[PDB]
Amino acid sequence: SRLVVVSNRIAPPDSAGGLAVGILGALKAAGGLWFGWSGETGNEDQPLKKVKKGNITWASFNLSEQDLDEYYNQFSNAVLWPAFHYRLDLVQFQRPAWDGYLRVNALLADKLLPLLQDDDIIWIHDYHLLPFAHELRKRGVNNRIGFFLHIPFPTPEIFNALPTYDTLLEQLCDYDLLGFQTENDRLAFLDCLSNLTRVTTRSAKSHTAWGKAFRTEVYPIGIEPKEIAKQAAGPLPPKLAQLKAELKNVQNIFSVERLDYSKGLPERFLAYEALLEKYPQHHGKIRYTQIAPTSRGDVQAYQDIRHQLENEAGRINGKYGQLGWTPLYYLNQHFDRKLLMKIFRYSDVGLVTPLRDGMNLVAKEYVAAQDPANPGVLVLSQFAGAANELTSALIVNPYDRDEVAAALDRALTMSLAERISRHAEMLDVIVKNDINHWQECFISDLKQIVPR
Amino acid sequence: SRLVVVSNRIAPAGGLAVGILGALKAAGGLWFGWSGETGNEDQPLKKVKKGNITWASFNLSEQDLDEYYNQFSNAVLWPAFHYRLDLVQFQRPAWDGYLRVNALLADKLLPLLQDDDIIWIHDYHLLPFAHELRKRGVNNRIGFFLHIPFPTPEIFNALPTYDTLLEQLCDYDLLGFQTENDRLAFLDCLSNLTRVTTRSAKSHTAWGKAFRTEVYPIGIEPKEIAKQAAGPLPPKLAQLKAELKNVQNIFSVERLDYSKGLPERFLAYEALLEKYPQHHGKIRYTQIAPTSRGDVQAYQDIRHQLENEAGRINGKYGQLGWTPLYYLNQHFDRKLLMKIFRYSDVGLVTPLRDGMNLVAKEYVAAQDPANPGVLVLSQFAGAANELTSALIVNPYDRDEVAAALDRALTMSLAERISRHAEMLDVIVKNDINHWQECFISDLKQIVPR
Amino acid sequence: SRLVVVSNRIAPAGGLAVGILGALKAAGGLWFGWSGETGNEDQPLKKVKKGNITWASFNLSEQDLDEYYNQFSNAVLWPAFHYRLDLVQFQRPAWDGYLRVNALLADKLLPLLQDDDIIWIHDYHLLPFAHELRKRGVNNRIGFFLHIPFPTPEIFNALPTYDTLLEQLCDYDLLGFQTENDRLAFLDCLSNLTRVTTRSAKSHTAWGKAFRTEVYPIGIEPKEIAKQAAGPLPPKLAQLKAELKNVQNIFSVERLDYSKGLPERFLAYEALLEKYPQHHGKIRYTQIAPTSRGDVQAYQDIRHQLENEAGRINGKYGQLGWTPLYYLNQHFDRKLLMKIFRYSDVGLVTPLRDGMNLVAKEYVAAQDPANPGVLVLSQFAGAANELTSALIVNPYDRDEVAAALDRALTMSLAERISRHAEMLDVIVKNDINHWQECFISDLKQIVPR
Amino acid sequence: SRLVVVSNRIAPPDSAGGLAVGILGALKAAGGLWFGWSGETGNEDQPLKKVKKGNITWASFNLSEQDLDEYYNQFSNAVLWPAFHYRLDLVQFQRPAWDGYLRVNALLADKLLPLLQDDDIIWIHDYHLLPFAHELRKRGVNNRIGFFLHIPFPTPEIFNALPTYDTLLEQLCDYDLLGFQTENDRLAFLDCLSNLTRVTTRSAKSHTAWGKAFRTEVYPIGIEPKEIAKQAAGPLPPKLAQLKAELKNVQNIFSVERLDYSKGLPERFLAYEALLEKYPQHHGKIRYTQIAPTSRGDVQAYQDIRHQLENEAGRINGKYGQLGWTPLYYLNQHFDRKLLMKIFRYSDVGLVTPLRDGMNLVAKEYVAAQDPANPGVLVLSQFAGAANELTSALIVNPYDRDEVAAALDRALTMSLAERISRHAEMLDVIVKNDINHWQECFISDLKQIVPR
Ligand SMILES: O=c1ccn([C@@H]2O[C@H](COP(=O)(O)OP(=O)(O)O[C@H]3O[C@H](CO)[C@@H](O)[C@H](O)[C@H]3O)[C@@H](O)[C@H]2O)c(=O)[nH]1
Ligand SMILES: O=c1ccn([C@@H]2O[C@H](COP(=O)(O)OP(=O)(O)O[C@H]3O[C@H](CO)[C@@H](O)[C@H](O)[C@H]3O)[C@@H](O)[C@H]2O)c(=O)[nH]1
Repeated sequence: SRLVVVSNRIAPPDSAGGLAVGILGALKAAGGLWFGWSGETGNEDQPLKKVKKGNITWASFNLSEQDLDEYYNQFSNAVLWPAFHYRLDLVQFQRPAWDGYLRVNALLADKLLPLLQDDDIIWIHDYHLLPFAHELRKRGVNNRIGFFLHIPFPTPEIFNALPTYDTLLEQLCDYDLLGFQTENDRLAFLDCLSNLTRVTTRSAKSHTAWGKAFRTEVYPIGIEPKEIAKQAAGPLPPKLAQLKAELKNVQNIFSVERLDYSKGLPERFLAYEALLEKYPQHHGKIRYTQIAPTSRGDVQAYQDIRHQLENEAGRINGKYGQLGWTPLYYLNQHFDRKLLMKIFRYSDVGLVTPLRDGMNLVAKEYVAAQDPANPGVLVLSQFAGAANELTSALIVNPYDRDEVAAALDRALTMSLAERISRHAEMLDVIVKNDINHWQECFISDLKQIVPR
Repeated sequence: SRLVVVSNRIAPAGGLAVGILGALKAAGGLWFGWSGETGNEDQPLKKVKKGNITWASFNLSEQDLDEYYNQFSNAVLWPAFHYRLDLVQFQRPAWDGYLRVNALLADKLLPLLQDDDIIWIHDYHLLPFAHELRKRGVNNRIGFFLHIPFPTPEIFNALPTYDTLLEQLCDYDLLGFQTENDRLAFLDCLSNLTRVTTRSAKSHTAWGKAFRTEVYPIGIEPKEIAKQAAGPLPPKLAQLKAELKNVQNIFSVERLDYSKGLPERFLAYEALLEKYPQHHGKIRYTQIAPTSRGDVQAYQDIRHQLENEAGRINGKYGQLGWTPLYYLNQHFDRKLLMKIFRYSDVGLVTPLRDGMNLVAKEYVAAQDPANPGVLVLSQFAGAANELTSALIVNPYDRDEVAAALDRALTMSLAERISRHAEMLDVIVKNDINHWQECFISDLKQIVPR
Repeated sequence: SRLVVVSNRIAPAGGLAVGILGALKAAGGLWFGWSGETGNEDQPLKKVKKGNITWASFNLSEQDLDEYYNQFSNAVLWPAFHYRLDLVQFQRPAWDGYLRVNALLADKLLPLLQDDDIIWIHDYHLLPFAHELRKRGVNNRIGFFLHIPFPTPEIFNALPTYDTLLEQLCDYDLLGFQTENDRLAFLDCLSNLTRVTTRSAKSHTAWGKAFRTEVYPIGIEPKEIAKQAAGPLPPKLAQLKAELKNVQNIFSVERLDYSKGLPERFLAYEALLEKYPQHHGKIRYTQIAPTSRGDVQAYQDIRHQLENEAGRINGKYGQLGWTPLYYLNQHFDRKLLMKIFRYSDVGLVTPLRDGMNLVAKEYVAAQDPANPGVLVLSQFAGAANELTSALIVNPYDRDEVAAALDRALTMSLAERISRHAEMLDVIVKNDINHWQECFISDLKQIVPR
Repeated sequence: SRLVVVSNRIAPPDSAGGLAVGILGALKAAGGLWFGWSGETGNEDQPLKKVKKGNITWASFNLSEQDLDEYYNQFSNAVLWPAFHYRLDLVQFQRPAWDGYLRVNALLADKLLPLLQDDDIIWIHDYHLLPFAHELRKRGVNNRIGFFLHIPFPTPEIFNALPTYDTLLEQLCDYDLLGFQTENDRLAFLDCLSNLTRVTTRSAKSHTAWGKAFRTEVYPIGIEPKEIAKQAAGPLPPKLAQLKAELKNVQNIFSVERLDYSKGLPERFLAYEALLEKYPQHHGKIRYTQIAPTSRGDVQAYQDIRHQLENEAGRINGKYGQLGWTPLYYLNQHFDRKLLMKIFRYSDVGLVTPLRDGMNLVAKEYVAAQDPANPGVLVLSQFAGAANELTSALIVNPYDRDEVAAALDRALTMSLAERISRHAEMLDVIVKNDINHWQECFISDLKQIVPR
């Protein structure tokens, strides 16, 4: 019956993101509890902050500065994030970080225990909480527990470099259900596990390792098509309505993401440079806007990527700019999601070219936001999880800047008929694998496990 | 009475060049000067004749270039004279090459010289030139003009070879500077080393060598600036004149070098954006700066920093439909730049140190006197001694620069008119023609040794 | 039954070269290979003959060099194959040039080929070489040996041209790798693209093309290493042998490249100094690393960082009479390096990724078996599959590396002996002679198409 | 009668530096009070911390983090220090910094007032307290107040770039007595004042500006020769005694200072490089040791110079180093002054080549520390204040690295007879202008002013 969801952050009643709509859909159906970090530092030793509306309860706690630094800044974001995105060169393994990561998981488990009921189903989200099922088991919780990894799971040759990889695998197997964005992530997890210990598998997705039974499954996260199309078709704020009108004979190429090195933003700028260099006929007639709010700015590698991006914006505009034409608009700013939907609708090209992305919701949002009668074009990296389902996109390899540039040109000149075709085929896939479908499949699978 | 001018680079228009040509057109004579590469190391000089002027040019070796021009002149003299001892990179092989090429240049000029010539030498690459001429017996009236600042003793005396440089400069009969403070700095430097006697106004003796000093602040040709500024824009440029009906333009153009204080400028615009949010969406700062002298130690670390700062500032303050800062690392025709000046509401000229800065004067000569923009000018620019009606600022105080910018953007037509008319009267009175004529007339008056 | 070897750079000694020479001395034949500059772009190949071996070399254009060797091979293939996709810099002009030069090289070799030849191609610059040979009708047995790692699909498939590279590699009759995991990675890459059939042990079909794969971990010549190591030091070098009676020496030598994890190494020594203060004044870490391939994008940003880190670490932990870290950016003779190995108490070989790493094997072959040092070896070095008795570490865990270092410095003679004797037996059994003979014998067994 | 001294830091009874011995000499003679910052951040609102031994009292206060940042880190060390050392390119003028600088001076004056007596003579030290006389006057203190500037005072063309230069001059004239290290500093101050306002001068050193009367004077700070020679002749700690013996056929070149950009440390390393390059006969037979403890490490320009120095040490040793010979020993470490005296005595060459230095006590310490019967050689920059009196040093221009290298070679090979001559002439100058002489002259001059 009751659903408990915990994740690193939680969204209480009063700007609803992609994951939030999914969690809330699940919680609204079952009723239950959403538990996680308040996003605040300091004053940890105040009671849990609780809200209750109808059937759902929201609960949060603060974290100390040390715990945040070792758990979130260091281990999560400077070890697991770079490794799981195939950047060994960036991980900063240190023992205190690893100890902090275990400490906060144990802390969270301790806070959570009194709030649990015997029949609860428990859903844990993301790489911050890899050890969490294990911490629950050692505290006597026998409940069904599922995990969803929102990011890629790396192959053995990368995963096995983590000094702590073996402990991570052992603890992952304390979940009854492990969910991944793509088939390759699930396979990679099983591949790392099989390299470490004997695994017994039945029908691809049911396993035993060290005598522990667990299932695996793929649930590619999605969007709410009806909500996005509503938001997207709504009027722009007055100042932005004015701008849309002023851009009548300007084609807009648009990108938005957190400012992360996984997103390949410099490589993208270089591709835009390549478009400007080799297709001069677009000069003065196109614009590329990149919205990239700072993310995890306490972490050196994130400051580094931001500085690199600032330089490239200045260099490209410095070289291809004219007195009355700025080629590249770079905004280190966060935009409301409801507004982004409107901006996607008026953008001729959506450019989503990450080097590695668990899924990438921006790509699904962009084509849901389109006017089906006059849709823009998605240019999508083959390394985004989304590329598995959005095969009608212009799929590209961001390591070949000339290919990305060619695809940008192709997108800018595509006929109405072909834009519609490609759009309708993508939209059909994302309407058939909804965010509702995504949470319903996960919860249905979780309810099926016979608890220990 | 022939005039022989020599200067670094030549021209078979510009600003200094109109002054040299004007001086040559009056007297008749010869312009003698260098031209980069090599094209041909061991070749006869280029003797090309118009009517009164005879034009002669010559090459160089890549070894001479590096020690002479790329090293001593531009890695010791230029940074030191602009108050940056931290940027001097003295090596004796380069001092030696500096003297070598001066002596070479002197060797090629000697044959082309006539007894009754008056001779006029330009700028810091040729501080030693009159000494090398004296060593060859030439007794002619020779004058020097220094285009950059002359530093105070506490800076100049750090130069390992300051005392030679000082002995050599006193072989000129006349030494011209852009400001009184440059003239005084030189005299103070010379006074710290040796006894100098001033028996009458601006007339000196040191080590028994007689010489004069004087101030000739280089000027502009106001008519031609106004003519060029007034002309029709290229089509694509008149597409953003009435597109920015409600957007005011702050404008700067210069060479990339450490003396111009470009990052400091970006910081000042940031401070304007930060503390005066009224202006968002309604102003723009455009900076043009073509790369220069990235050959030795490459000041090009400043290009990189400007790229970063444009990206940073735009990323913070920009909007989907508004880019606060336009940074262009591109070459623009002089003619077009004159038109941009005219259509820009604010001229931002804030070097950290500048001999004169002709851009400040061009900006106000290019203005429509009926509806002129405002000049914001650094007090460390030599032009600030005369352009007293400019908004004068200390670039080390970015908030003062921002407040000036705010003041310039809100200034009434009446005040914009009287400030501009005031500056303009000054530039018309001391034009490039007046400048050259004053220097020549003074040089002519000297009795040769 | 002739052997034709081709490899990048040649030699009219080393390690691979003794293997190629040994294989050529047995069969007789020809070594065919490149040599940098140009010296002469359009010149006949260099046909120099000993007795059984005939040696042929040729030049190249600076455009071919940059796209072929400086770009695709070393800016795409090398970083990708060492698990650094973030360092790949793919441009199609360089892919094209990569194919161009392979085809050129194939054109010059064709005439020098004989019907009954066996052919042996070395390393990643020539992945396409057997395809270009097939296009010219040569049906000979051709084998390939890859000296560097072959990456897993998740890395390899990122290469814009991975599928061509895969089709081309299957034109070799035999493909040799340094480890089982490289062999498996290749097969997994090929399996992701197309159906491959393995009807019998290590024998495959793909697109109807038959080929074999196998593991030949490159080895050393143990006798000559021991001989060179045992010889008398140059005087000045035997001045610090018994000056450091009470000071133990940790020693590493390699090329500067990102795969070697040099800054990570310095960090590990710091962690040793930080957490084991017993060792202060009593140990030293010496790193030799000559600069390499600073031509394109210049990994030389690592030189700079090592300079910084040596200065930082010594500045923190040094004393008036003790320098913890000796970093030398200098070339040392092979002979001398063998002697340094022998007199060093700890051999530190901790690359982030390495095909094999011959230094690990040299270090233990050079040891006095009566009083040998300890090898600390990265698990990411191909040599770690065989040198199981080494102290095996994860360089991503600097404290584990430090603890290994501490363990190596305190290790009893008895344990130092059995670990070394164990590693040494392995290197003697699989020596450079065994390696070449195994590859040749397998290549000979194939029935030509 | 009673002397009050205030300075940014104070030295209570229980390692006595150069300035401290001078202050304490003065205080011991008059009796009185030494007042200043404790060096501690936080908990400002605890009572003044007071000690009393015989006739002297020591008093200190803590400063808040904000006050420290704006007063000490920002205005003092990132504006006044770079400007007064001719580095306009490094000053970081911002209004809040300037306001903080005034605030802390006012704060110090407020703390100090109740502790004053009508007949006190008051001695203020250094650029942190330029406004301090002024703050005292506005609080009704008529006492004789003297100031000593320990660093250079820059010419008008540099001074006048400080946005706040005019206020600084006005406030300086509230002192009855202003003391400088050299005649050029005093002249430079008067030059800046004369450029701003009409100054009336009698007999060079007695002035009026804005109707305010004040005197100027030069007091070049010095050393305690008898104490230094005692310390220097004492036995080395056992481990260092061992090292001295092991270096019998090695010539030592030695330098020590705070790691400051005023000291020209990179330029010095470059000169050592030049010695190694052009005089190879010293290879394996000399060593250069540079001790350079971090100073003001919170300030970006100080982190920058430290990083530059680390790189150059690694590069030089990387290039000229041998398996059993390290050319350059760099220690980012602070050494006790009593020990340094011993190290100076066993060093063949003292290398003191700052780009700009008010005086530089290390240079005077080095020759006081020498065995007069076998003295080492001082190589001294012409830009140290000390060069005015130590004319028998090998005087050099650090902007000419080949000249410094030549002087190093000359020093390394100098005959006993010439070493003795040069040493004895320097020692005579520093024994005749003692630290005792320095404080006695200052106090004698201060007692002479007729208080307002
Ligand atoms: O200014 C901004 C920037 C982004 N977004 C929204 O933020 C979300 C970004 O999600 P996504 O594009 O998926 O990227 P990620 O931030 O990286 O989040 C991680 O989690 C998502 C959920 O599983 C996966 O799709 C990703 O691959 C995973 O890296 C989208 O809904 C955006 O519309 C905003 O609302 N405002
Ligand atoms: O590890 C160290 C480093 C230095 N010192 C001592 O610190 C003092 C340094 O004083 P100085 O050589 O004069 O340099 P500064 O630190 O710069 O101090 C400033 O104040 C001194 C007193 O007026 C003037 O000589 C300087 O020119 C001025 O810049 C000397 O007594 C050194 O022996 C130590 O005891 N241990």
